[PDB]
Amino acid sequence: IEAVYTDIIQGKLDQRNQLLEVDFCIGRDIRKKDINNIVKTLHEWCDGCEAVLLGIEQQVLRANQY
Amino acid sequence: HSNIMDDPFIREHIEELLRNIRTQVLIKLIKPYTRIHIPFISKELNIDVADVESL
Amino acid sequence: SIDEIYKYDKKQQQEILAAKPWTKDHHYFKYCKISALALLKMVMHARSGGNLEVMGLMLGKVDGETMIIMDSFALPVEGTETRVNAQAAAYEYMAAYIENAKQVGRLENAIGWYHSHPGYGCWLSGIDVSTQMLNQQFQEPFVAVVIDPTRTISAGKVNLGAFRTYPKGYKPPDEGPSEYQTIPLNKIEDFGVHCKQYYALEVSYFKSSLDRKLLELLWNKYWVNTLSSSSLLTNADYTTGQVFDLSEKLEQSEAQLGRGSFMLGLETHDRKSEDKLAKATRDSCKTTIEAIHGLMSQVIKDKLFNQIN
Amino acid sequence: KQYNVDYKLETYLKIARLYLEDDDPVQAEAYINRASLLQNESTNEQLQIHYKVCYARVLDYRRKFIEAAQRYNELSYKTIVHESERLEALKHALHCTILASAGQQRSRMLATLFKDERCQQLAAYGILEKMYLDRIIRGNQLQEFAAMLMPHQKATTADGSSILDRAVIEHNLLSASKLYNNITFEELGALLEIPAAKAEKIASQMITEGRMNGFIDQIDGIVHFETREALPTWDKQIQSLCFQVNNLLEKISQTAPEWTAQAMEAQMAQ
Ligand SMILES: [Zn+2]
Repeated sequence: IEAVYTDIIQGKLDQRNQLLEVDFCIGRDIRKKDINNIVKTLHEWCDGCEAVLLGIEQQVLRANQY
Repeated sequence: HSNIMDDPFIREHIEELLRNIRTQVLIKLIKPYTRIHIPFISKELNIDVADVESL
Repeated sequence: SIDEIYKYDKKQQQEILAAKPWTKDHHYFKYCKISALALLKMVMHARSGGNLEVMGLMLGKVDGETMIIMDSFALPVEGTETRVNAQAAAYEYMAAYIENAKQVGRLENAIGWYHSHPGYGCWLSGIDVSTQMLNQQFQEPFVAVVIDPTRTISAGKVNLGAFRTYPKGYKPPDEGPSEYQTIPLNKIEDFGVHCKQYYALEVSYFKSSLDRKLLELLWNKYWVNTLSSSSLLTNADYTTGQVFDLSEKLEQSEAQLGRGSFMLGLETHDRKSEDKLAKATRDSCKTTIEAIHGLMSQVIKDKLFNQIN
Repeated sequence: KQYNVDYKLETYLKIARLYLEDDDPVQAEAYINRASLLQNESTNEQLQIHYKVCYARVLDYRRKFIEAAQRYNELSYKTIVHESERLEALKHALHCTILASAGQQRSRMLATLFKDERCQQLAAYGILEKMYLDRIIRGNQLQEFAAMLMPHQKATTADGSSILDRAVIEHNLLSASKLYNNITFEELGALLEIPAAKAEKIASQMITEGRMNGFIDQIDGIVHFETREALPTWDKQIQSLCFQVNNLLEKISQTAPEWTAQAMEAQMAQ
């Protein structure tokens, strides 16, 4: 509760299930080695977006054929 | 009681009045939530458990 | 050719107006094609300031059994029609607009009139029936379009009802759409009295250029955010009402079909009962495809955002 | 004698003010009633301001801390009232809002009071900042507020476990509803530093009044404060994610205009 009230993390607590549901949280520092992971994560997101874009185009072509 | 149930008619109707007020208090108590034990209601109403079950 | 409908052939229109095929059949005109421009302008006029009872003229042409509306415009109404009819300085304005259009290009003449019904449904009242009957006397054809600005919010979409009257004394041979509409207590009386004195045209929108333009603009500025949950259809009042209305329509169809089996040789019943079955099926199909499109946008986005990588 | 409305208004106002320090509500309530009855007849603006101040004082005194806060806030944005008197009225509004029953109306009043800079001037500025910005309340802020209120508690004392502590528990349960999806009796009581029976009773009272949403199960001892199914939680998270994307993109463009030039060069090259 101290961390949440200082506007660090936003979320909800489930005591019956003993779970901490965090809707939003701040990030950490990135200077030396996490950049490669970020680039890999960004590349995966870019590839995934392109795959969905190609998939939408294929469905549009299929709809035109129908 | 010397001026509340002293009248035989009010003496007859006091049971119904108590039943009605207990019903109202019970309904008000059980409105906000669900799945409540009976002995707690009996202690809150200051009556027997069987009366709570009947009500 | 998407833009073929925009070509105006004056001689062809004169030929059709000289032929007058509508005199040979009172059900001659069956379809009403409305431009995206005219739809938008009429809905925008109808909405005006919340729920205002307004009216205007429609410019367009005829093509076989189809009436085509290309444009629309309004008339001056000093003191909210303080005189008879919503016209006041109408003739002058109309003529000026016509000549101005003929110069700048618009060569389409009067094809009908439109007016709004704020929150009472798309139908023709006794006044509107008499108006469209007089509009069938002068200006031979003419069509009465009715809009609902308040039902564009309530129902969510709402169609622009297009109607044509029957001549005095003439009976619809069997025409019975059995279409249910919610009409206020102070309006349902008049509605039921003059409902059979006219018929509804099939309203359709040619996929032109004006329509897709608006679709792009909205989904590129305001509806660019395709989140908003994914289903406002979840609120089960519009679908459930359509589902319940569909149930009632087919239940009445079965009741008529069951009674129609004892009568051998009633051709009118057959056509009308099958017409009801067809209309009810389309309403279910349109509702079905709307929900399917709702989940399709849901699935693609939800799958992407959650577990893309 | 047919006394003019101003004289009757002044007399009833004086009686009402006298009764506030003699501590006798019944008759002063009736006198405020009659002063309001003849109030919409008078003319003097300063007399009307004095009447409104006295009426807000009466509302603060009886139990109407929320209505007193509303009246004091309405009177705070005035001109003829002395700046010192305006600040005092705003301080009374703030203290009433803090002491008010913690609900939607109190939340709206707290949000409204988080705008005045003379609110920031006051010593309770931090207090309502904590209230509105959402936090849990300990027992150390009690002393200063209690001292400020009326060298004890506002209105005429409290003795209802202190109205200060009633409001503290109410706002603590509100903050719990903000975070805790559900909570057990013992842990909730430990959080509120009260016995579990007191915690469950106060939670049930808040739910009955509509100031805290949820339901209580007595078998397992678990009070399910809030459960937003699965769609509203997911939609807000995506919306927050997209908003943070937009905030980032604006920050790079503003703080690093060279990136915007680089972005234009990159998009033109490809
Ligand atoms: Zn009408």
